[PDB]
Amino acid sequence: ENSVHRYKKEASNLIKLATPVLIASVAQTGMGFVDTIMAGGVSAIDMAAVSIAASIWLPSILFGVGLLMALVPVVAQLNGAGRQHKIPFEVHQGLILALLVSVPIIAVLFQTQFIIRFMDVEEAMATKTVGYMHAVIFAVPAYLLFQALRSFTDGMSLTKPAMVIGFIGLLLNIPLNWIFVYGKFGAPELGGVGCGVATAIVYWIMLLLLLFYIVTSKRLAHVKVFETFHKPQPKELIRLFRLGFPVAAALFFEVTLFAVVALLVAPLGSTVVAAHQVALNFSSLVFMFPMSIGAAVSIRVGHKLGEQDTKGAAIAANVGLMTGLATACITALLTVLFREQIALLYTENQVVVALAMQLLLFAAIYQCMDAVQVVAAGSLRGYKDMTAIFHRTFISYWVLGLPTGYILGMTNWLTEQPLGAKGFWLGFIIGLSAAALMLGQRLYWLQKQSDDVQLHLAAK
Repeated sequence: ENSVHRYKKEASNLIKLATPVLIASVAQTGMGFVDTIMAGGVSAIDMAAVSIAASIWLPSILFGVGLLMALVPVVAQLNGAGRQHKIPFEVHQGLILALLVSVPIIAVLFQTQFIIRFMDVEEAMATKTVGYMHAVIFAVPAYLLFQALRSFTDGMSLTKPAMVIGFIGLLLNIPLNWIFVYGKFGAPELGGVGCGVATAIVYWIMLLLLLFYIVTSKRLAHVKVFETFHKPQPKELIRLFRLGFPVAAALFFEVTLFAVVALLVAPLGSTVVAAHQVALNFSSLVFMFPMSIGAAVSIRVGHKLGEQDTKGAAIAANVGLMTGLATACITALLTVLFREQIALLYTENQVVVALAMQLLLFAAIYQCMDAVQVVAAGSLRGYKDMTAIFHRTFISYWVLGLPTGYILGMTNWLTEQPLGAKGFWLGFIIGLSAAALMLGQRLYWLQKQSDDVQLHLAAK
């Protein structure tokens, strides 16, 4: 029984969802930069790439309130072999909320696009291009919900829909991007105009894999048909909301606070690209890894809490912890070596490269640290209202860290640093550090008793 059934199930359930996600994510980010920067980027005399870039900084704040949704349908708990039914209706509500969110974000979108921050050349271009092509990017969230119930949740948890709309995703982007971003043959449109349509069509498929792999269930069913409005259950959408708040806010509000410190301390030189290229680009992908484990557990631990009301805590949690480590430990190590060329991330000169290389290292440490903080936090706790209180613990990791790790690279700006830039980068590590440990202190909390239903009497 000790671990025999853990490493066993852990093994399965873990990598199970993992591979689908880890790969799937590769799609999102993948198809993302690929058809986007490459095409409408290294095509429109570079004034195309970064264009859509900052542009996307925005479709970033969005994905924010996007996990709002996400956690909502990690509620694939109302399937711990339990109330297998009613879940169809829960969703319908989550999705309705999907719209209720997209629009509040149409706001953000349409208006900032219609005003931007400054003015150079991207403006009209990547701006409204994405403007409406991103009214389209509101149709995604909707999908994102599908994803939530199926892809992500998947009845109980069958995330094949990863590689589905995934491989297909990036794939159909390109041909559809060729033509629209360029390829006339129908209507040739500026580069960033095709990234825009890159996604418009992205949801063509998105909607497809959605309706199809879901209402179709080439395996399960016990699906949807005839849905309705709601205010009370939407007060449960206010449970979805009083969850999506602690998720959307949390992780992505932090996205801003990430850009904050970052930029706040971007006034150091070319060391921008140093730390920027370094940390961001790479570690953004490295994190993609622990993120993958995160949800894997989060749902393995939600379905496991929902069925036998067993110690998924044991399984899902501590495996996640165990493994996430293993990998962020694997990639932390796999990074010390592969720094250099990796460093040669952006195809440029030395530039940081060496110092980039210095940063690369700070990263490994972030990799691993981040990992625990990730799986641990967002998942295990991601399985219920702890999303709320753990968020607290989350933003606590931010103030302590950044304001201090920042003031720690800034301790160079005080005590000292054999490079303060890289330095406070590490200061950030003191962030992920406190966080990871902060959530480890939100450990089961008393472990779990009939208090789990306290999470099902607060989640219903």
